[PDB]
Formats: sequence, structure tokens, C-alpha cells
Amino acid sequence: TLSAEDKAAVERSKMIDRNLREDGEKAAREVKLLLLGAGESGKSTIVKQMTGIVETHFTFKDLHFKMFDVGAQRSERKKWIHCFEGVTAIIFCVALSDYDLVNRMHESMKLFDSICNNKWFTDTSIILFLNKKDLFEEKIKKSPLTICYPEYAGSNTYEEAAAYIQCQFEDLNKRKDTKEIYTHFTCSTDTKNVQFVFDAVTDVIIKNNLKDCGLF
Amino acid sequence: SIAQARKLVEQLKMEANIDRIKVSKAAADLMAYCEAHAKEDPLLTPVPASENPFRE
Amino acid sequence: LDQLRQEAEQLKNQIRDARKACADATLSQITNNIDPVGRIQMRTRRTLRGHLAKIYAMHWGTDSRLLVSASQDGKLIIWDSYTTNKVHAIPLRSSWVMTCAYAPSGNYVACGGLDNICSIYNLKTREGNVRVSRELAGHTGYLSCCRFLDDNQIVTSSGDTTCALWDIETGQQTTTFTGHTGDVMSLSLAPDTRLFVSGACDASAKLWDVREGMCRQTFTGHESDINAICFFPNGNAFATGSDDATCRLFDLRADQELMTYSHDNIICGITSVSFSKSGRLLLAGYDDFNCNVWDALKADRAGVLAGHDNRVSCLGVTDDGMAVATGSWDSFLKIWN
Amino acid sequence: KKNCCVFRDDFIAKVLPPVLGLEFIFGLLGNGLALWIFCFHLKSWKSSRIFLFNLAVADFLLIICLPFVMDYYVRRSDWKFGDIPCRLVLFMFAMNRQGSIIFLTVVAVDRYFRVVHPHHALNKISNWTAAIISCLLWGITVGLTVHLLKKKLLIQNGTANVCISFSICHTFRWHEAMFLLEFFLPLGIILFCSARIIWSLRQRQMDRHAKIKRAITFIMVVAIVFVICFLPSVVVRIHIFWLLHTSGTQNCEVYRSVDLAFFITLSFTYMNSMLDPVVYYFSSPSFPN
Ligand SMILES: O=C(O)c1cccnc1
Repeated sequence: TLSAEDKAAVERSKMIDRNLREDGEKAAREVKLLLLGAGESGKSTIVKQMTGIVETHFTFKDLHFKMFDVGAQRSERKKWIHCFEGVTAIIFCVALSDYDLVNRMHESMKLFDSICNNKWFTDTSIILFLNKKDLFEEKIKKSPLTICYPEYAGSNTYEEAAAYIQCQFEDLNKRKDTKEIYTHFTCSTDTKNVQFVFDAVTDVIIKNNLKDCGLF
Repeated sequence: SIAQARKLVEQLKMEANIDRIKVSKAAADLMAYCEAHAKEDPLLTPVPASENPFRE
Repeated sequence: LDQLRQEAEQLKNQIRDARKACADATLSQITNNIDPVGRIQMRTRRTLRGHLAKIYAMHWGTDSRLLVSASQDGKLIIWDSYTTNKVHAIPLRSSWVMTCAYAPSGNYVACGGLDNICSIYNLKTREGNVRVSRELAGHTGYLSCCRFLDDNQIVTSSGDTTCALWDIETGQQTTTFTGHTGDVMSLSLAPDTRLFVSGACDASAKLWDVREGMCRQTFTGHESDINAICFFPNGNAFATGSDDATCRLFDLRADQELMTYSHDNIICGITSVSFSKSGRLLLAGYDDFNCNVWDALKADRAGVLAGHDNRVSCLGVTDDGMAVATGSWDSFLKIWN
Repeated sequence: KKNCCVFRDDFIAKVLPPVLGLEFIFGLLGNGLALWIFCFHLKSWKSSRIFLFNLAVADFLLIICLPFVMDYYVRRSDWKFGDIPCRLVLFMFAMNRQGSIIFLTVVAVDRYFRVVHPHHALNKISNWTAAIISCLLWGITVGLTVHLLKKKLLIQNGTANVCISFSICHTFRWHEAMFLLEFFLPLGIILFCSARIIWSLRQRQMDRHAKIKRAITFIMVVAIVFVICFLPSVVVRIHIFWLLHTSGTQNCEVYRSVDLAFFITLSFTYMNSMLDPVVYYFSSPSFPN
């Protein structure tokens, strides 16, 4: 019953639908990562080895990643944090050379507590990066690990310094049945952090596929 | 500093001399508007299924 | 110094005293004798498919047939509501879009989001494609709403606690509106296009003056962030939806609050607020996947619009008042009637 | 003709009916409930859901076709119906058997491409493509099972129309070959796929999670069920193959007891039709237990 000029409009709509479907299929094969931190915490170097939103694209082993760095957004985080509900994982950058200064480790712990226990990210895995290892060496050699963390029962060597900073961060997780925290003690130049991110995302994707099976 | 407080208090004076009518008159005007245009609203007075463009 | 402090306090007390003195009878007492509107039942007449992500905004055309929707998958689709056809599909540079608008003439659309930029698109060109005509920059925070005044003017509100009036011909801020102390989340234009109201996150709403000046009303009363706002068709009242699961109707001439539309089974916040052509029904969108219809003159619920499988994020009513369209986070639009 | 020798020896008619009834009630309940959940009760619909739904459809056809089974069994065996009904029942049985097996194998292969190759493009295919594959496999199995329709399968020894498609003859025809293949080839594919899924998850240190353990167990149990169900029948079939090849066609005594044995084990092929729903649909964190 359609007229001459209605069938052509239907055909145009069908072509638009086909283009939209193709674009969606192409865009469903990419990994989306959200990058967070406390500022001047090694985000720059982490981006190096790999206004508003600052996207960044890189490829590794025939896999296309996208890293979103919110950065300069100084508005209320509560009003736009739900836009990233479907990200594959969250990368969190912490500097180990900030314990003897102002306290910033407490701010980083507060931000990690706020993000990890958010209601939107109840199943989003978190990849923890601990930076400034080289400076941390002499910093713990000179300054003891008590100015920031009182009631510390341990020595002043790197053997215990690496721990008791990972344990506290991993203890802020409360739903230890849906998400997992991956930790890496990165440094200034390692050239292997991309492999760590790849492993974490492969685990996450395997879990999502198993969920899609219904197995699940 | 004091400039922001001065601006705020100036805004307060500016909003402090507005003319205000009683609530009863506003209520009556709201009722009058809601009653006058009562037949022209196809949502609370459903139209027959011959002039409905979304029928089917 | 202090003298400013107690001067401000005394002015606030005087304003409260005047507001209280102007109150003699509530709206419930005036509208007690009005008969109930009865149960309002609407059925989904159309469903628009094609978005592959959460839908964040929508707007109707002035001809009550074409509408534009924005979603997080980076697309801006223009629909033909009568036949559910697609007319255009504009790909955006930034996928983080949270607002859209449709020009009264029908030649332009707008969008914006976390990129802090409002983009204007031209739909009627001699080349048969939609191209960007101007990108407006200057806001230092995410854009939350935008509305067309003409083909050469647009009002935007952003997350840097400011609202600005632009000039699309030159891309410059003609006027800047300041006074809020929180993210501005929505705005609505008066029918005569001379005043507009904004709802910020400081639990307050203000009435501006587009021609010249600044705020003059500063209505208060909510207990949390205001997410939506809408003018009454008469142009002498407006409604606000907030995060405390409460909608309120404010009046301009008496400068007060008339009613509150609350319940006891509702605890989730309101995402959108709209009126009807007569102004008797008030449609609101909630986070519990529903959409309630409130008798505006009696503050009594008179229907439910169920059928969405996720949060209802946008809502609109046609100019002729013949349909209601709701978008949600499950990537579907439904036209009710 | 005069190359086959069949019987019907009471004992089968004595034992089977309660067993078919017990399987029938549970199968109807489970698969009807499963279909009811699948339609207008389950919102999300992905490819694996389509494959599981097709498995449910085949299983459902088999359960609605069980009632008649108590016929060449009740009243010993007379099959009061005609030629066409006999052909229809036998064809439907075979079709439903091979469709369910094919969809089990498809499910196993689909789960193999999601743990061993998580980034393969096969893991994200359109629902339309899933429907196309479903129709193609349905066509395949029907095409393999049409040869029953042409021939006559109502051989009657007198006052007893013995509706059987399994007769002791020496031709290695369509039916026996497909009966052996539908076990052996899907067994190989399932055992290969289930081995890699368990071993990759074991090696990449994913066993520490709690949900992974249940998935591992429920992957092993699927192979256990498939092996406990279809194996005895083909074992008995190969056994009678050995006797039939070593012997001739006469001396029917050697072929006497093998009949009731074959059908006793054949009852397990439907016993699968009732054990399948719980294992595949019900036993899954996807829908709340
Ligand atoms: O294939 C079957 O399931 C079958 C064939 C014959 C008789 N009863 C069952």
C-alpha cells in the first residue's frame, strides 16, 4: 500500500540500519580502559609506554585498546561516573615515593576506597600500578615507613616496604567475590607493562565469555 | 574576599524588593488555565481512533 | 567582614517573612472541590530500535513528527515517529554525549557532553549530507543541557556552575550567567522566550533574564540535587525533579512552592520532568524503570507508564500534545499515547 | 527379502512402560518449564541461548513423542495405527535424536572458542547468523533422516504390526552407520573440546576463583552424561554386529536375547532427554537457583 516515495524512504532507512549495525559490530571488538589516579602519580609515563576526556589508542598483539583519562574534570564525579559503566577494566596509578610528603598516600587510599566500592563498578576489575620504585629505594633507605603508617611492625628494607602498601590497598576491597585486583610493581623503564595489561584483560574477557555462555 | 560577599548581599537586596501576589490568586489562575484548555489536550481526554495519528 | 554576614542574614529573614506573609491558603484547599481526573492508561504505540547503547537525551520537533536522540555509541539519529523510519544518522567526534536539541525551524541540531563543546549540525545542505557548521568552546566543564532560541542563538548550561548565551554566527559568548554554587544540570525556556530557569546541584533553582541581567528569584526547598526542570504551559510556574524522590511545583508571581509530589513506595530519584498540553498532567521519569503521571492540581498519582527494562533517562511531550516519548538505558524509545 | 529375523518377547513389554512413564512426566515438566522461561520470560537472547533453545525444541519433540512408545510395547506390540503413523514416529525419533546430539556438540564447540581463543571473532556473531546455522543443521539432520519416509517399516509377523527401524540384517545400511557415527564423532569432538577448556583454565591459574570450580565440574558432568547415555546402545549394537557377521541369518536363537537388551539400553537414549534440561539450563548461575 506504500506509495512510490515511501518505498525509497524505507530503502534508505534499511541502508542506514545496515551501516549502524556494521559500525556497532566493528566497535564491539575493542578494549576500553579507564585511567585514574591522584595526579602527578606517574600517569604520564604510564601513557608513555602505551579540556575534557583525553582518549588514547594503541595496539598490541592484534588487539585495539582505548584509554580514557578523565584528568582535568574538576566537577562533581558523582554526576558523570556512570558513563563508564561498561569499561573492561580500571587502571589505577599510585606513587610509592609519596609516603613521606604532604599524606598524599592517604588521599590515594581514600580515592581508591571511593572508586573500588562504587555501586556502578561492582564487577569491574582493577589493575593497580605502583610507580617510582627507583626513588622509593632510597626513600625507604633514609626515611622509615612510620611517618605515614603508624603502628608499623617491620624493618626498613624493600623486602617489607613492597608489602604493607599492597596489603593495605588490597584490603580496601570489600566485595571479594565479584572483582579482582591485579598489582604490578612497575618502574621508570620496564617495557613489559603492556603484557601485564594484556593478561588482565584476557582474564576479564574469558570471564565475560563464560558469563555469556550461562556456564558462569 | 569581601567582593564576593558584597556581590551576594547586593543580589539579596535585588531579590528583596520583588512584588509578590497572594497564593490564592496564583492558585485560581492555575485552575482557570487548566480548565479553559481542557478539551484541547488529547492525553486526559482520549480522541477517537480515527484522528489519532499513531493508530495501528 | 562580618557586617556583610549579618546584613545577608537579615535580608534572608526579611525575604522569608515576606514569603510567609504572602501565604494565606494552600493549593489543596483551593482545588479540593475539583473532581478527580480518573485513572489514565496509555499503551505503547511505537518502538524505535537502532541504538546500541544507553540513550541520554531526546527532543521533539515543532511539527510533532520528527525527533532526535543521542546515545553513548556515538550516533545522533533523527526519526520519523509516524513510520519509525530513519532520516539521518550523524556520527559524532566524541562518544560522550549527554544532551541534544532540535531547532524550532528544523534546520539545525545540537549536542554536547564530556568534551565541553557544543556542536551545531546543518541538516539542509545542497550536498545531501549533514555537516558541522560550528563548534562552540569556552565552557570549562561538561555540558548538561542546551536549547535553541533562534537559528542564531543557543543557551547552554555546563558543570562549571555557569550558563551562557552564545552567538552561532560568530561563536562567542554574548552573555554569561553566574550565581550558582554547584553543577547546573538542566534548564528550560519560557514560552515567550524571554526568561529561563536552571536547576543546579546546590538544591536550588533560579530565574534568569535572557535580554539583560542576572537571577532574580532563587527558589529553594529541595533537599538534594535537581536533575530536571520544566516550565508550565501558562509560563507562570515550573516543576523540578530532584534526588530525594520528590517533584515540586513553584510559582513565579507569589515566589513560593505550591505542591510536592511525593509517595512512600518511591525512594529513587527523578531523571526527567514534563507537563501536558493542558497542564493538568505531570509526567516524571524515575530510576526504578517507571514513569508516573501526577494530577498536577491534586498531587495524586493517576497512572503508571511501565515497560522499560532500565532507567528512564529522558522524556518529552509533543507540541500538539498527542504523544509522549520516553528514552531509557536499554537503548529503546517508546511513543506512548 | 528373507534376510532379517526379529522378535518381541514379552519381557520388554513388562519392563519398559513404567520407565517410559517416569521419564515422560519429568521430561515434559522440565522442558515445558524451560521453553516457558525461554519465551516472554527471558529478556537477553544471545547465540548460545539460541543453540540451547534449539536443543530444548528437539528434546521437547522427543518428549511429546514418547507416549506412543508404549505401543509396540503395550499389548506386547501391535501398533494399531497405519503405515504413515509408523513412518512418522520412527522418523521423528531419529530426527530428534540426531538434532539433540548435534546441538550438544555445537554447544561444546561454542564453549571451546570462548576459553581457548577468547579474542576470536566467532565469539561475537549476530543472532541472525545463529538462526541461519540452526536452520542449516536442522536441514542437515532432516536430510540424513528422510530415507525412512520412503521405505516401509511396518513389517508384521501376524496380528502384530512391529513398527521397528532396527532389524538384524547384514547390509550396513544408513541407519546403523548413523547410529555409530552420531556417538563416535561427537564423542571425539566433545572429549577434545572439554579437555582443552579444563586444562587452559587450570594452567592460567584461574581455578582460585569460586565460580570457576562449578563451571569445571559442570563441564565434566556433561561429558559424563553424554557417555553414560549413548554408550551402552552402541556397545550392544557392535556386539550383535560381531555375532551377526560371524554367524549368518538363520539360527535366530543367538539373535533372541539381544533384542530386549538393545531396547533396554535404547531407553537410556531417552533418559538423556530428561536428564538434559537440569544439567544444561537449570544448573547455571545465569538464572537464580
Ligand atoms: O528411534 C527411536 O527412538 C525408536 C524407534 C523405534 C521404536 N521406538 C523408538
